[PDB]
Amino acid sequence: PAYTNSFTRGVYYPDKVFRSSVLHSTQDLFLPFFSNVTWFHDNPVLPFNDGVYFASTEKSNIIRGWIFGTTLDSKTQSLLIVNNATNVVIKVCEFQFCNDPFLSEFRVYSSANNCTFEYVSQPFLFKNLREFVFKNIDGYFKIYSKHTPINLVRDLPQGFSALEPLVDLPIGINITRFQTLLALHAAAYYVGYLQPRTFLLKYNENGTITDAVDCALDPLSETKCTLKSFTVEKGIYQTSNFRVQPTESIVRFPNITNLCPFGEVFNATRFASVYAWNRKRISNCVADYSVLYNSASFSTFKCYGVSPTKLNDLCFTNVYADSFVIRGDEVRQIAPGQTGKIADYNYKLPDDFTGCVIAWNSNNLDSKVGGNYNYLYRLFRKSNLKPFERDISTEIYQAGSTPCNGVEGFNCYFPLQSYGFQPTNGVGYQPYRVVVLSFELAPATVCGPKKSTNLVKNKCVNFNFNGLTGTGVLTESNKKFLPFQQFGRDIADTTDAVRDPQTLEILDITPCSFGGVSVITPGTNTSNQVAVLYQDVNCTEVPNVFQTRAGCLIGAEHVNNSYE
Amino acid sequence: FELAPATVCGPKKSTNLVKNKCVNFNFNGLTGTGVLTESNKKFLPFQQFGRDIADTTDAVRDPQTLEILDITPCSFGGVSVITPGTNTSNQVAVLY
Amino acid sequence: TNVVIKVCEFQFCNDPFLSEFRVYSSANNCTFEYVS
Amino acid sequence: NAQALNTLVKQLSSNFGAISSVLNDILSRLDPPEAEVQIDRLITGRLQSLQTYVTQQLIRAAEIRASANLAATKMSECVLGQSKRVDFCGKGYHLMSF
Amino acid sequence: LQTYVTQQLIRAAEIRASANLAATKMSECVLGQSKRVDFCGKGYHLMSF
Amino acid sequence: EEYIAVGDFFSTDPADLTFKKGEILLVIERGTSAGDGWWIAKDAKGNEGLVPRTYLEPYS
Ligand SMILES: *[C@@H]1O[C@H](CO)[C@@H](O)[C@H](O)[C@H]1NC(C)=O
Ligand SMILES: *[C@@H]1O[C@H](CO)[C@@H](O)[C@H](O)[C@H]1NC(C)=O
Ligand SMILES: *[C@@H]1O[C@H](CO)[C@@H](O)[C@H](O)[C@H]1NC(C)=O
Ligand SMILES: *[C@@H]1O[C@H](CO)[C@@H](O)[C@H](O)[C@H]1NC(C)=O
Ligand SMILES: *[C@@H]1O[C@H](CO)[C@@H](O)[C@H](O)[C@H]1NC(C)=O
Ligand SMILES: *[C@@H]1O[C@H](CO)[C@@H](O)[C@H](O)[C@H]1NC(C)=O
Ligand SMILES: *[C@@H]1O[C@H](CO)[C@@H](O)[C@H](O)[C@H]1NC(C)=O
Ligand SMILES: *[C@@H]1O[C@H](CO)[C@@H](O)[C@H](O)[C@H]1NC(C)=O
Ligand SMILES: *[C@@H]1O[C@H](CO)[C@@H](O)[C@H](O)[C@H]1NC(C)=O
Ligand SMILES: *[C@@H]1O[C@H](CO)[C@@H](O)[C@H](O)[C@H]1NC(C)=O
Ligand SMILES: *[C@@H]1O[C@H](CO)[C@@H](O)[C@H](O)[C@H]1NC(C)=O
Ligand SMILES: *[C@@H]1O[C@H](CO)[C@@H](O)[C@H](O)[C@H]1NC(C)=O
Repeated sequence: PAYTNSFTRGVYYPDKVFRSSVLHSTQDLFLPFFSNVTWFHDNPVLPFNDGVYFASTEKSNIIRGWIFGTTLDSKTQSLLIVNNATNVVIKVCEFQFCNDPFLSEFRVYSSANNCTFEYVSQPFLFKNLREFVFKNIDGYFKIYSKHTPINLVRDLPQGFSALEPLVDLPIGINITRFQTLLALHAAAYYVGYLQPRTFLLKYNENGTITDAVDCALDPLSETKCTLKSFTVEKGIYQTSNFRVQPTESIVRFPNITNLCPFGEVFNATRFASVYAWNRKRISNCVADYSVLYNSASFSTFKCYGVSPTKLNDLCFTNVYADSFVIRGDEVRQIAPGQTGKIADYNYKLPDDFTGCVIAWNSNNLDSKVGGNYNYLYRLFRKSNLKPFERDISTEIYQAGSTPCNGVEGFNCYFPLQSYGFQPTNGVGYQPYRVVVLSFELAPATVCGPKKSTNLVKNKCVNFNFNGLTGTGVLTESNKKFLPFQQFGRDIADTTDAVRDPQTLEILDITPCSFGGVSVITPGTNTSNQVAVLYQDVNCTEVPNVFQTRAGCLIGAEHVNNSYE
Repeated sequence: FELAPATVCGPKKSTNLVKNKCVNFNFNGLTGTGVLTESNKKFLPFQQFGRDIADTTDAVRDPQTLEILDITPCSFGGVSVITPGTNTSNQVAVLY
Repeated sequence: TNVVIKVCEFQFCNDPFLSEFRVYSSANNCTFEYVS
Repeated sequence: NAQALNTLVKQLSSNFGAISSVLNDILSRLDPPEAEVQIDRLITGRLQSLQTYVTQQLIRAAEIRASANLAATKMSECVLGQSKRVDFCGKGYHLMSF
Repeated sequence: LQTYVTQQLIRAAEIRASANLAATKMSECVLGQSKRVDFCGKGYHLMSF
Repeated sequence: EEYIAVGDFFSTDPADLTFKKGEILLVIERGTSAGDGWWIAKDAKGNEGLVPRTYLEPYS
């Protein structure tokens, strides 16, 4: 809103050092020359954004201070600065916000409770043009000022003005936004911003900054910083380099997800009991765990020693799966370090089990009228079961000392008993279909399907093929690859050709455009115009344009006539 | 006492100065070794020290006196020996 | 017609040969299986 | 000249005491607080390789300049005119050079 | 070792320059007469061995 | 009695907490009557939930 052009103002002494008749380049927060500056003539809140440049118009005294802080409310302490032409008050107290704060004076004072830091100082100072630069770095708040009587009050006068530091304050809290203060009894001021921009400063005999240039504004000023001079002679100078960044970052992988069915172990009609749990080997097949997360059917999908997110990018071999029937009430027994009846005599999970347990209700299929007496379990055992062991035996328990000779008695206690799963059983007694997956680390582990991002051509695009990755432009290739190659290296171990196995079509790979940018000038005093030269780059993506055998240059017109 | 930036401590030592002698100096923040002498250059009221080329400090304004002084490294270099030959003679002349 | 890869527990034979599949001494406790 | 550029490329593949010869792997599977340790031994090795190439390049540049000056001298005498000095341009009494 | 090779090259280069100069003196001042003045011995050079 | 988790466990169940290696937790009463082999412990945010008994080890 009502932007204005800051021609040259926005410079300050970067430090308290003295330099005489020497040009020094400093990297610090600065306001770029000819940068748009917000103008208000009206007093809304403005963000800080790591440095604020302020400039008040002449013939005015409405501005009397600024308020800095993070929230300017009762939550966080905020910095308050007020000047009454005779003293400056610096409060870091707990002050509330105001709809339209102003000054009759001292109206901005909302709340002074819980004052943390207190500081008081003396005031600093056709009429004077006030310029101020405010920054907060390393917990120190620095104040700069300079009054220059000038004309053309409507806009910012041209010329030069070096801002000097006055006060250092150790505030130490983060500041994100501020608010100017006006006295009601409309003034015009400009608000700028600073960023880590590099300038070159010129020091005279008296060590006063008389002029400066920006190192990223225009090619002419680009050369000055690297040459450490203001008057670059007639010639060609290389100032910096350039390249092209990746855009899409595609990835290609093998025709995939075709392998490894799990319905035969997850959705099979028949499952074994807990006393006869099966252990089928699962290896060298591509398992997709994502579909399990959104199944919306599991009830005890718990992972031990692994997280659902991190088991896809990395995976382990030895994917033995155990399937058995467990009643709802005793599902919790199946866990590492968990003991009980089923966990002790039927299926014991060893400690540090890097796997997950998946269970879901099976009322509609794993139940029948009159009781499903088809699933059995081991109720008694002489000794605790070793973890990951299946004990298929008809030996009966020995409660007392009298041996049992196969005839059941008062101390034989035939361990094998059949479960009862009626359709009307309670939720706790419902038979929940449960499977267990174990993972441990044989080489060549097999994981889930990859990204398969769609490709792109004739663009500097990052690529991460199977095992190999790089950044370069992808284009068609006339070369022929034998059926047992995935990529090719031109010379000196440099990949230049990769065949995407999905499409089965060899493609050339080349690094995208880069090199050193050069500036052509006829002399600082002779003229001002300059031309930018790019070396060995197809002149279609660099930014009068003329293409030459040494790349294309901008700022010159081709002439058929030949001169010296 | 607990740890806002810019902590403030006990008063500084502020010892006296010496001129025209290779002497270590430790001002408020900066320190070094060199000869201190009067200077003709004038500092603006907001500088503390000055450097000329390649980050070489040469002028320091002592806060205690508010006066500007020149700083130069004291004499050093290579010492050479002049001889006319071991057999020709024995006396030698030192060269600085 | 096919190639069978057994990493199973196979015993040694005095003169293994193939009528075929005569070399099959023991396939108990199969660890890894692969067919191509 | 070709091998001097060529030999530089292989230096990128040199480990220089690091577990990997590529920057991406170092930035991926190393803890950043200690990742720079492997980088530092790699930058020094790569910097050393570049130093040799430039220094070696300068040696040849001086040799070429000496050859160029000699070629210019032969241009000055044995092309632009007749070289009275003996055995300076072709064995025997010199007449001219093309 | 880096310094030794680099120093050796510098010495090798100037020796080669000296060798070329020596070869030049052979061509003019030995195989013939050097009309150019003060190139081989002070005074009007006749010949050399 | 502070307890340290030796590894990372994932929980789907709304009754349960998320912990990682090095996390500090406070032990609660041993009234394990809701389910066998289930322990309750507090987390950094204070939320309470059932966690595996073997997921924790006695500190020393
Ligand atoms: C500055 O603002 C004017 C008007 O809003 C606009 O035309 C111009 O493009 C802006 N320039 C920059 C560099 O923001
Ligand atoms: C003041 O604010 C601090 C913020 O940390 C708080 O600890 C303290 O209790 C407060 N005291 C009063 C009197 O509001
Ligand atoms: C400022 O922000 C940083 C960024 O994380 C934070 O660490 C610090 O605690 C913040 N300090 C204040 C006073 O807001
Ligand atoms: C330096 O200051 C002196 C007096 O303070 C003045 O006479 C002289 O003109 C000034 N020179 C420059 C280049 O500012
Ligand atoms: C099993 O069937 C359910 C219901 O159709 C389905 O959501 C799930 O993906 C299936 N799982 C497998 C491994 O077939
Ligand atoms: C696999 O090849 C078929 C054959 O045309 C193709 O339709 C399909 O898109 C390919 N799949 C992938 C993932 O590339
Ligand atoms: C620019 O400076 C050069 C160098 O002194 C001089 O030869 C030339 O005439 C000057 N041109 C103008 C327009 O001042
Ligand atoms: C630059 O690229 C365009 C295609 O974008 C091509 O037509 C043109 O021939 C290229 N120029 C050179 C010099 O290769
Ligand atoms: C210069 O040469 C180009 C190429 O032949 C031709 O098209 C053009 O008409 C000529 N004249 C000018 C003024 O460019
Ligand atoms: C310090 O300031 C006082 C102020 O009166 C002055 O008298 C004294 O001379 C000053 N110290 C020095 C070393 O000049
Ligand atoms: C010293 O030795 C040198 C070298 O042999 C010789 O020229 C000179 O005459 C000698 N002087 C005396 C006094 O022996
Ligand atoms: C099969 O061999 C493994 C080898 O570790 C052994 O642990 C297991 O008990 C064996 N099982 C049978 C039935 O032979």
